[PDB]
Amino acid sequence: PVSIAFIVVNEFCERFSYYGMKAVLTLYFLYFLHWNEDTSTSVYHAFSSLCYFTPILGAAIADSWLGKFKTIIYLSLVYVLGHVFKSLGAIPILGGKMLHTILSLVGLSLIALGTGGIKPCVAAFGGDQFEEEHAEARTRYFSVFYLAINAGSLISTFITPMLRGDVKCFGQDCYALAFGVPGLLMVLALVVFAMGSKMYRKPPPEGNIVAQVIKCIWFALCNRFRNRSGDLPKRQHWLDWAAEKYPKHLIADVKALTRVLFLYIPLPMFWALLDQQGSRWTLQANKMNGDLGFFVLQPDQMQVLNPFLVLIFIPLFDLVIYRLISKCRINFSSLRKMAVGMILACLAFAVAALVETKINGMIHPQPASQEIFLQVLNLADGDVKVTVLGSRNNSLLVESVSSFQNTTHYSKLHLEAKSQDLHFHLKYNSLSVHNDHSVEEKNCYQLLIHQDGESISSMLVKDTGIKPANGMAAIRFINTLHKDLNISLDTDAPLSVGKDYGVSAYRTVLRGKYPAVHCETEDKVFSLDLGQLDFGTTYLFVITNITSQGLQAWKAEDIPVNKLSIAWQLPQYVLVTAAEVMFSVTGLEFSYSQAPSSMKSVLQAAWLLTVAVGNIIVLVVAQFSGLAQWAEFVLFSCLLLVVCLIFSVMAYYYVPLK
Amino acid sequence: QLVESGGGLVQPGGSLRLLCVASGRPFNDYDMGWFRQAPGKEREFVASISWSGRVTDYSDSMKGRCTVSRDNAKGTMFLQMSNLVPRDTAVYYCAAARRRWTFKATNTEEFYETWGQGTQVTV
Repeated sequence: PVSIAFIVVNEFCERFSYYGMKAVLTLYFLYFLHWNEDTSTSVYHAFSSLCYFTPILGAAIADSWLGKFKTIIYLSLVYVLGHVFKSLGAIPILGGKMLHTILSLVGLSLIALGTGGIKPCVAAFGGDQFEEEHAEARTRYFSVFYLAINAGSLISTFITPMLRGDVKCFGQDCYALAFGVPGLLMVLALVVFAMGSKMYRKPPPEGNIVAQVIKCIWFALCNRFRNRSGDLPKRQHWLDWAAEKYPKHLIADVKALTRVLFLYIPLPMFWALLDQQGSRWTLQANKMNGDLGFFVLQPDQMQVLNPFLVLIFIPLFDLVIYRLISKCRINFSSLRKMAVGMILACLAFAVAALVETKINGMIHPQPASQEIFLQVLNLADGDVKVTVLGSRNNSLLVESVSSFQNTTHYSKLHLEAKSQDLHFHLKYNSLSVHNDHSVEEKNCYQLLIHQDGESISSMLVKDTGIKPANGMAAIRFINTLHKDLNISLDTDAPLSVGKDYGVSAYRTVLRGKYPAVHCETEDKVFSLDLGQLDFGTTYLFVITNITSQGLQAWKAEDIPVNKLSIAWQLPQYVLVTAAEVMFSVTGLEFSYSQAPSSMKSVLQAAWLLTVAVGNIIVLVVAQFSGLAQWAEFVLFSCLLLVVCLIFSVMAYYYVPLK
Repeated sequence: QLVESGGGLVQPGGSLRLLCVASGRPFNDYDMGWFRQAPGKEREFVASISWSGRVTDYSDSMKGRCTVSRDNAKGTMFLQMSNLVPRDTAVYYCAAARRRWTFKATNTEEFYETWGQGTQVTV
C-alpha cells in the first residue's frame, strides 16, 4: 500500500491548517473586524457547526456523482479558494469594513464546505487503496491516520502562537500571515496529494446511490401500509417487501446501512459527554499547584497533554496491547473494543469526580498544643538575620532571611509555656536589636522587617484563621504610607487601611488574577499588580512607596497543606485518552469495514455526523450550567455509563456485514 | 439606559478611575464602551468592554495604560488610565449598546446607541 504515502501527509498538512486557522479565528473576529462579542461567538459556533454538518454534502457527492479522488481534488480546490478569500480578507489596506467582511465570511463558508467533505472522503479513499484479502493492514492504516490527525493538532498548538504576535502585515497587527501560513501549507498539501494520481486504485462509483437509497427507503415506507386490505405487508424484515423492485443486490446494502445507522444512535450523547472536558477540567486545574519544581506549568497549557498522549499510546496500543490480547481466545470484534473504550471514558470521569472531592478538602495546617505558626517577611534594603529565642537566649528559631522577596513557607515554633514573651534577635547592618512581642499559643503570627532608617524594627501580626468559602480566597493588607488608603478589590465595600504600618481587616474576594485594583489615598490614585490569587489561601500584602522603585506590593501567603499538584490529573488524562484512542480508531475501521462496496464513504459521513450532533448537544447543554463541579462529574459519569449500557445492548444484537 | 459619569482634574503624570452606572435597566444586557472628545472637532474611541467583561479592547493610543472593567451587580463600569499626560484633556463620554447581532465595528461612533453625558477630565 505504498500509495497511502500521499494520503497521510495530506491529512497531516490539512488538519494542521484547519486547527491553525481555528485558534486565531476568535482573536481575528474580536480584534480585527472589531465585532460584538455575542455576534463573534455566534458566527464562530455557526462556522464550526457548518464544518461538522457538511460531510454529507461531501460523501453524497462522492458516492453518487463524480466518484472520489475526483471529489477530493475538486473539493480541496474549493477549500484552497476559501483559504485564498480568507487570507485576502485580512489585508488591512484595500477596502474597509465591507470588503474585509465579505471576503472573510465567504472564506469561512468555502473553508467549511471544503473540510466537511474532504474529511470523510479522504479516509474512505485511503481505505480503498487496500485489498479485501489484506483486510488486516487497513486497521494499521486507520491507526496511522488518527496519529497523523492528532500530530497535526499538536503541531498547530505549538506553532500558531508564533504567528499572530508582533508582525506588521500592513501598518497594523498582522493577521494575513496567521491565515496565509495555513492556506499555504494546505495548498502545498493539495500538490502532494495530486502526485499520487499514477499510484492510486480509483474506484468508479457504481450508481446514483444516495438517490437509489432514498428511493428504496421511500418505497419501503409504502408497502406495509395496507389500510383496508393486506395479507403480506412486508414479511420477515422491514425491507423484505421493498424488493419487488430495486434488485436485491442493493437491498442488502441498504439493510447494512440501516443497521449501522441504528447502531450509531446512542453515540452522539457520548461525543457530547467526552467533549465536556476541554474546559471543566481546566477549571479543575486552576485550583491546584503547578510549579513541579522544574517548569512552572500554566493551567491552560495542560490541554496540550491530550494529543501528546494520543501520539504516545497509538503506537503503544496497536503494537503491544492488541497483540498481547491476541495471546489467547480474547476476541475483540471491533465492537467490544468500542464498548470498553466507552467504559474507560466513564472510569475517567469518575476519577475526575474523585479528584474534585479530594481538592475540596484543603485546610491550612491547624495548630496543636505548644505550636505557633510563624512567617517572617523582610523589607530592609539589605539582608537580615532572624532569630527567635526564649528565657535566656534559648533556642526557638534561627533563620537567615534575604531582602525583598515573597514568602510562602512557615515553621512550627515549638513554644514552651502557656505564653512566652518572645525575645526577638534581629541583626542587620551590624546592629543589635531585641524586642518582645507577647504571643498566645496555637495561633498564626507574622513578622515585618522594615527599614527604620539606619536600624530596623519588628512588627508582629496575629492572623485569625477565618477560612474563605469554597472556590474563593481571603486577603488582608499592611500599609506603609503616610496617609490612609482605600483598596477596593470587592464591588461594594471600600476596604480601608491605616498609615505608618497599620493593619487592614480580612476581605474575602473571588479567586482569580487581579492585575490592577483601585487604590485611592488622600491625593493620588493608582493600581498594583496583585497577580494571581489562588483560593483557600490567605494573602497578606504590604504596600510600599520606596523612593527608588515607586509603588510596589510585596506578597505574603498562607498555604493549604494538602494542595494536590498539577499531577494526579494525568491519570484522568490517561484514562480519557485511552478511551479516545480505543474508540475513534476502532470506529473509523468499523465504519469502513462494515459498509457495502458501493457506499464506502456514507458510513464515514454517518460517523462524522455522530460527532457533529455531539457538538450540537455540547452547544445546547453548555448554557444550562448551575451545578457544582464534583456533582457535575458524577452526573457526567452516570450518564456516560447508561449510554455505554445502551450501546452495548444495541451492539450485542447487531448482525455483522458479510 | 440613562447612564452617568464621575472623574476629575489630574497632575501631569497621575492617573484616574472613571465610573459609569446604569440607572434604569439591567446593566447585564448592555455592551459598553468609552469615548473621548477633545475640545476640537474629533470623537475618538477610547476603550471597549464586552458583555460579561470577558472581552476588552483598547484604542491604539490607550494613553499610557488603560483598564476597563464592569460588575454586572450594581451595574457600573470602571476606566483606569495610568499615565495621563497634558494631552487627552477631553470630555470622556460613556456609551452603551444593547446586545444585538450586528457587524458594525465595536470601536466606532456608530455601534453605540445611548451615550450619556461626559466628565471634563483635564491634566
